[PDB]
Amino acid sequence: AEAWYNLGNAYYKQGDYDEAIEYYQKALELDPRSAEAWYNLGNAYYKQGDYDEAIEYYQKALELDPRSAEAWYNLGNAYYKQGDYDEAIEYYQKALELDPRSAEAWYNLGNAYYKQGDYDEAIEYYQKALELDPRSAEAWYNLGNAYYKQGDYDEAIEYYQKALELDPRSAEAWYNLGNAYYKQGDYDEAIEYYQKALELDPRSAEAWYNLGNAYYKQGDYDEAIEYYQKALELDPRSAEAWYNLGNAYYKQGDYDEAIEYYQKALELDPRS
Ligand SMILES: [Cu+2]
Ligand SMILES: [Cu+2]
Repeated sequence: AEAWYNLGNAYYKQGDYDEAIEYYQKALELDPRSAEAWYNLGNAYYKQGDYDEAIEYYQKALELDPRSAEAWYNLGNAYYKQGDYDEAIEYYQKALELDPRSAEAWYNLGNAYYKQGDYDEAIEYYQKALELDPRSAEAWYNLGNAYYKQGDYDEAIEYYQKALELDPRSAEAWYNLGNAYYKQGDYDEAIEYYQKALELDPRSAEAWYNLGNAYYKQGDYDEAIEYYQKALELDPRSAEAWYNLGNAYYKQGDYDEAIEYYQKALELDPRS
């Protein structure tokens, strides 16, 4: 049993999930009262993207040991990846009852609430996560996103700044700080933060798009036009870019070009 099991673990650790499953089953054929085998079968299925099966195997493991914090956590994670945020929350709580010192369960409970649109629950659980790990870039980042989503652009900015203080090479943190400034009506800052994002990933269409929109909003239609073109040469299928380019030409008084760019947008969305 033990040797079929460590053979399974060997295949698992080198990423061969199908072989790992073969040997974990052999282990269970000899010792089916073993919660670790059931659990690791779960993990194997989880890693293949088979979340229905991971759940079956994790629940089995939990019958044979309902005191494993890690198995409740992984069951929550399986539900979360299926899109069942309610069951996720139930199992994450269960994990937290057995180990409330775990930043990762708090964080993931935050995320489950975020995905339901319960932004202030998200915030409470992310704040808890951060009591227990003040050096988690991603958790300041997601705390920022929660404040952003409920319209607290000031708190969002405070938290995105914390995230950048821990990982300055993160294009998305820069980009989202841009968006926060954008939404406050501060287009000068939006532009500085979007340009930084673009230095770090120059093939993001949406960032060229939003950079175009920031210039558009200041009234610099020439500069807006250069950045909408940059966006279109990465995604020529986006009707919103064609449209916004139409508008920039319209605002300049170039009604010929507006006509052309609006006709393109409408070939790509005739119902809009
Ligand atoms: Cu099954
Ligand atoms: Cu609460």
